[PDB]
Amino acid sequence: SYGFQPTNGVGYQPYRVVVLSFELLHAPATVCGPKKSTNLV
Amino acid sequence: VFNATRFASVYAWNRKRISNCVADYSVLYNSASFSTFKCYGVSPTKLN
Amino acid sequence: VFNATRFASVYAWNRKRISNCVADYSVLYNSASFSTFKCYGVSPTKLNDLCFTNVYADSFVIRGDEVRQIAPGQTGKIADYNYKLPDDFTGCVIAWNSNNLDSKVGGNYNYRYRLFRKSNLKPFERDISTEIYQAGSTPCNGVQGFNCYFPLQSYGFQPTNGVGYQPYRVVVLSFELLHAPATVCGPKKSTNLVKNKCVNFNFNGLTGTGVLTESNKKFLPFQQFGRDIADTTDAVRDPQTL
Amino acid sequence: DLCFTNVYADSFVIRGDEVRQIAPGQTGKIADYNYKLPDDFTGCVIAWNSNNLDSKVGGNYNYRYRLFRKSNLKPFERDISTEIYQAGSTPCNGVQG
Amino acid sequence: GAISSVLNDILSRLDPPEAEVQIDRLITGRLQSLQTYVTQQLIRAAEIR
Amino acid sequence: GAISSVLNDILSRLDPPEAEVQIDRLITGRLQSLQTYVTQQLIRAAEIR
Amino acid sequence: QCVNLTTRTQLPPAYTNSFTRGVYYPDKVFRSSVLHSTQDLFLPFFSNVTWFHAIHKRFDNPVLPFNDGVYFASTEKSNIIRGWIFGTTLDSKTQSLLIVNNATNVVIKVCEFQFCNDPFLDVYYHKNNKSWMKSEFRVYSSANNCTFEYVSQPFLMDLEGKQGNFKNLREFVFKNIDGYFKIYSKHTPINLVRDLPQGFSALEPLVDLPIGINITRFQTLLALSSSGWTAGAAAYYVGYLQPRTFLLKYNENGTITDAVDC
Amino acid sequence: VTLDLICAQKFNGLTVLPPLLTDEMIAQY
Repeated sequence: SYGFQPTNGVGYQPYRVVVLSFELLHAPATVCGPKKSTNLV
Repeated sequence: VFNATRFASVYAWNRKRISNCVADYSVLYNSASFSTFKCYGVSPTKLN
Repeated sequence: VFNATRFASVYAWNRKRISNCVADYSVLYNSASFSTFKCYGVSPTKLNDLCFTNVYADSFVIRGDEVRQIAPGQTGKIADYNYKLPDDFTGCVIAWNSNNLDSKVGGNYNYRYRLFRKSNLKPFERDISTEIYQAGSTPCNGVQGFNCYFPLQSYGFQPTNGVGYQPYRVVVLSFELLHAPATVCGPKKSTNLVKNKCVNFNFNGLTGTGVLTESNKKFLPFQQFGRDIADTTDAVRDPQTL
Repeated sequence: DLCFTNVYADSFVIRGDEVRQIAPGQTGKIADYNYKLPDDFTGCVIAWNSNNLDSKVGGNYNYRYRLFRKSNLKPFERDISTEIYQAGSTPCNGVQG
Repeated sequence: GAISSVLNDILSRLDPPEAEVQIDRLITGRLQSLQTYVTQQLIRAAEIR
Repeated sequence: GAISSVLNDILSRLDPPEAEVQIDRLITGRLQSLQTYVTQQLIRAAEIR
Repeated sequence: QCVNLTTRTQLPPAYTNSFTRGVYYPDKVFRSSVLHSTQDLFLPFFSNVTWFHAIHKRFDNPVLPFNDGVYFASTEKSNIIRGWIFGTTLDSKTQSLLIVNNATNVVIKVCEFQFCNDPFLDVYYHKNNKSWMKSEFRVYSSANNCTFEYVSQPFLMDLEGKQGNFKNLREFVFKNIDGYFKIYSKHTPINLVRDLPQGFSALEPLVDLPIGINITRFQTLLALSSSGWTAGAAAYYVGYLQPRTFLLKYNENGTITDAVDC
Repeated sequence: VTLDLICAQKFNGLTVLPPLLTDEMIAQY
């Protein structure tokens, strides 16, 4: 377990850690901007 | 993902999926309330 | 280049040129020098066997974790902004630990780098633009602020930094191969020429086996190596005694 | 699952950063001089940290190595020759200089 | 042997140095397909001639 | 696909570990050239016969 | 020394047909009795080439773009154009290349140069001796950081003669590629006034300069109390190379007698 | 009909075997 307490010093206090892991140009993009669209020809 | 009230413990650590949406991370790097934000294989501002 | 006291910055790097001289690559392995020596386009140990025409060395200093970002195909705030190698780059990359020297107290401001840019820079190009990087829509007006940052930043260098944060002196080795005569080669002494016999010949970097005789072909003053319709070696010009 | 006839285990100790140079096709003062793996070598490379034991005061001299050699050592061949390495043309006469 | 049969896909999947490894598998295999086709057409042509 | 078509260039540049990867690309391709040559000659032989 | 001299008449842009020219020897490799296909930067056949003047009235030496190589051909007399200029800023913000032909020798030098607004070479005309003498050399105001320098084998050139029409024809090709600056040259006599002859000849290599300098533009040096001059009659050509594939015909003597544009 | 690349072929390992019956023997038949 952890010794998390509001009174702990720097480095002994709880830090919420999130890691963003993504992959670029490794398949059709599922996340894009809401901008580019063109008319049908 | 980021702003949730509580998170999972490190041993059980959960993985969340982000797709079919628009990503803006700018508030994360500019906000001074966060102690450590670093991008190893990408630039922090280039994500947008 | 390698043993120089102080290198230049990676933001603007000094390219030293070496041509028309005797290059000894065996002294490297005879007397240990390079701490980290790796060659992407060629082998580390084959530099002495094969020699090259022109040599180009870029001397610069960068942070420890920034060394792996210099290579063909790699990405990062280095390869994508300040110093970029081409995808086809053929050469070597050397690094060693100067931390006991370059690092001064809290930081060294003589070595700086571009931490921000609005696009991907092209390879073998030095961008001197100091224009403030604008991440968002807020106008920067040439000053730092929200989503406004100054692109050129200085490396933090300290004697207490960790292996990743300590400075490593880096020198990129580039070369030209078989595009010209070889002006840079090791202590390979020339011998006498043999004719009317089958021999193993090495002429101006051209290795092979064949009978050497006087050719009836007449080369123009600027022509050197003749080739047949098969694009093979027909007749060659002796670089020592023409 | 699959078992072997003869099993040879070469035990030794090296500096911390020198564990990365043990592998087929590696280059360095380890693979080149003191200890070398063949390219076709089939086996398992193992290492673990004895720092809590082997480390004694300022140094442990029971573990030595060949720093200089005139050529490359053959894979899995022990050369105990202590002859002084001569980098120049001056005869060393078996003494430093 | 390639990850996918679509060229733009692999080019839009693997990095430039990694993609070429897979693109070569498609070019290599697809190349053998033409050799098999041309080989049969030349043989069948002999039966028609 | 090899770094060059000259075997000496691969040996004079890449080491023992890395040269085999490039030499294999040359052999495989050159072997296919002989297969294409012998195949066409056998086909032409039927026409001459 | 630097002097800004503008009194001239402006002329409208003009072009000429390139015919079949701008072909050079790609490499020093020797070949004979073969048809070899080469793909590299060349001057497309039957293209439009620019046409410039030095008259009396008209003195033309501006800064011109340099991209993917440039073709130079000059119909002149008494050696009016004695040099060229190359670089990007040429204000001494960055290093630049300078090529000038002195009467005795040619000088190739790389430094950080500050070039005069209107560089020219001064010459005395008929002062008490009835003869001509070179005196003023004005190109750059100052040079700071120098690296590369080269001097051609000495020779003797004549700056004189009254000949009416153009005589000598020079055709040069310059390229800046991957930091290597290559020079290709040929010289032939001509009899004509303003027009480019029609013919096909291959350009031989002369100097190879690996200066590693970025050249986006070039300018020409023309030969000419300290203000005002008389410009000798001259004209020169500026082409633009392109990545075209040509089929070169090597004869028995190892020269190019023909070329086919794919 | 005409029965140098030949020289170059022999450098890459290409060989041409002679015929058993010469052109004169063919004329005899």
